[PDB]
Amino acid sequence: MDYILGRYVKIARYGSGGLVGGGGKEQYVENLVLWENIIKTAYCFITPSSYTAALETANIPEKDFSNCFRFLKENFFIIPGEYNNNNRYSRNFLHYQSYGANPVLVQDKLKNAKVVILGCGGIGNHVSVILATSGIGEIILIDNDQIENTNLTRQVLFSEDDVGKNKTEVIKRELLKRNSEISVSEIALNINDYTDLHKVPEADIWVVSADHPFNLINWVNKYCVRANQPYINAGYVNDIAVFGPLYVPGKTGCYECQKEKENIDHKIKLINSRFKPATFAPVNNVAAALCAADVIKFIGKYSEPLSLNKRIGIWSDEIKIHSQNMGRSPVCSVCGN
Amino acid sequence: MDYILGRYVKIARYGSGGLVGGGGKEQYVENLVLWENIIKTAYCFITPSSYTAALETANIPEKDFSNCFRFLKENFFIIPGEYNNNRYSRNFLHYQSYGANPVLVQDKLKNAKVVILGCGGIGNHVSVILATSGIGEIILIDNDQIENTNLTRQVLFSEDDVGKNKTEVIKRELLKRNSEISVSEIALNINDYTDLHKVPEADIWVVSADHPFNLINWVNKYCVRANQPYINAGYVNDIAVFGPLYVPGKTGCYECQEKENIDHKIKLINSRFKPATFAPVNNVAAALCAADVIKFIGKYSEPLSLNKRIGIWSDEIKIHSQNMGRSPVCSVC
Amino acid sequence: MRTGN
Ligand SMILES: [Zn+2]
Ligand SMILES: [Zn+2]
Repeated sequence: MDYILGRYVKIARYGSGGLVGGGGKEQYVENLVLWENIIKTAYCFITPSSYTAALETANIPEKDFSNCFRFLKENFFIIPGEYNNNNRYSRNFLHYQSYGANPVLVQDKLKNAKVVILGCGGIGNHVSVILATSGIGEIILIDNDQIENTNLTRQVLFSEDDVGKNKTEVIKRELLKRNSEISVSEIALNINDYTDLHKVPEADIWVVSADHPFNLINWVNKYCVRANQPYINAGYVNDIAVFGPLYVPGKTGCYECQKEKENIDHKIKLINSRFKPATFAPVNNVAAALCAADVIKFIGKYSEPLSLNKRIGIWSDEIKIHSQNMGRSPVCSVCGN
Repeated sequence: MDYILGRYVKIARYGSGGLVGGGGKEQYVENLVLWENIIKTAYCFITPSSYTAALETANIPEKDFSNCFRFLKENFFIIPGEYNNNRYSRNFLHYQSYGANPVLVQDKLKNAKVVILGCGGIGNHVSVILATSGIGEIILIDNDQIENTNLTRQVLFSEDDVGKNKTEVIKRELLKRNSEISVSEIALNINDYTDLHKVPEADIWVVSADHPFNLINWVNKYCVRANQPYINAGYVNDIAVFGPLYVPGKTGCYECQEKENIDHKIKLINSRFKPATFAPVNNVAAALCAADVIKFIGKYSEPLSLNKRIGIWSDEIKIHSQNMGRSPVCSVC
Repeated sequence: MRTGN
């Protein structure tokens, strides 16, 4: 029944009292008397100790030490001594610990996971490297396209030489070169109609990032609603990084839920058919990173993925993030009544 | 004087009228008729045409047309045909969407020298983005060897690289992706305020390193005594962070805005600190840091972190910036 | 933010 202060907690005299912990969990306590007692209690836990073995070394009243202990424990500033077991994924461990999770356990869930990356352009490139190096067991690369030179902007795993080769091929080569303890596989396919979706295997989650055709997302959705298959969308609209929704069968809203005359209508169609995204690495990467963060959480099960029932957008030309509601609707034409 | 519609514009029927543009420029138009008129004039520029011409082309009232033209030109949905000319091709629509001549922006970048003071997580990511975007010369600064525990964030390193010098590998991997760029390495680690002098002069310094702790305070004060621009980037566990971007005589910096018993425990506990790394957070901070460098050097748009330290949460939907503009009462400026 | 990803 040992507890130990996590190495990720930093304290700091601030304002009247002080700060405890860093990041999203940072707590500000105004009462100097209390803040100081928390510091004294935490100090007693630097070495794996039990509640009592720690109180004995404390020079404060058992009542206070107790309130300080409760503080530290709920915010996960102190965690079970067992959660501290040189590994290649050692870095990620502190992260999981900070969320009250068991590193080992989490890592275990990732290893037994199978993830599918649909469309290996800019998004699937970054998502796959994050997932691969984080410990995802199997990755299925689904893309029947070829590397060009103009692709060397957001596709971080490619070198010019690779030009002419298959994306799915180069990614695997590059993924294994970074983590040989996982398995990668390719599927020469390109979702053209709705029928092609049957060609994609079953898996913990599907990362859908390719943007073609216009209503590709809509078929992946439709299909996945009936296939009870979890999936997450990612991409961008020019300068806006976008990720989500993260669809989960029976516990979340689907893409369609919360959803031009004669000559003008043809003009609309011609201008759009003429559309080509204004790609930009920074935007592509923000979208990929946050998408991957959500896939690791959804699978690791230690914190709530952000894009559950939401389509999130992060701007690049202004400090702004905004999410569109996509919660379950009983009145849905895809998975409703 | 020819004008051409951008490929990055999109349109759709929505609510009462429609949407024109995608991304931050996306504007909703109420008047269904004004919408329809906007697409009608935009239609005359799928293929390049001058003002006068399009006018004698589209059958819309010279009044309504003029309005639609200016609208499209001001939002940059329509640009000078000359701006529509390559390796950095996919980046041209981005600069075009901000009303800049991609070739000129692509040129400012080619003539820039960027220094990456820290080749770990942020360094790796910032470094590959600048290189593949065209930053002409990049100075990689550091004195550490690749480890196994690093393959988690340093997207450039492989298992077969473990042990080698970071700058050595980052440099190889960069030239491998953009063979027309000039990279270089300097085996150095800032251990004291006197180490900074050993760091070259450049358009901007990407301060990624986070050791010692008070390295950013050191750099702030030094960069002011060298009139050197720098942008800090990193993370506070699960919160990505980038900025401020310091620009001599234009913005502010990291300086503007005794009970011995406890202070002991405090120091002892803080010395055991270890950051709670997470690649997603790392990547976001680096992506945005790089977007700011590319903008600062390309002048086509305002960097987001000018006078500001931005934070992007990861366990919560939230972005927040701590303003810190110029200030007189400072220990550096 | 009102179109494809
Ligand atoms: Zn539904
Ligand atoms: Zn100052």
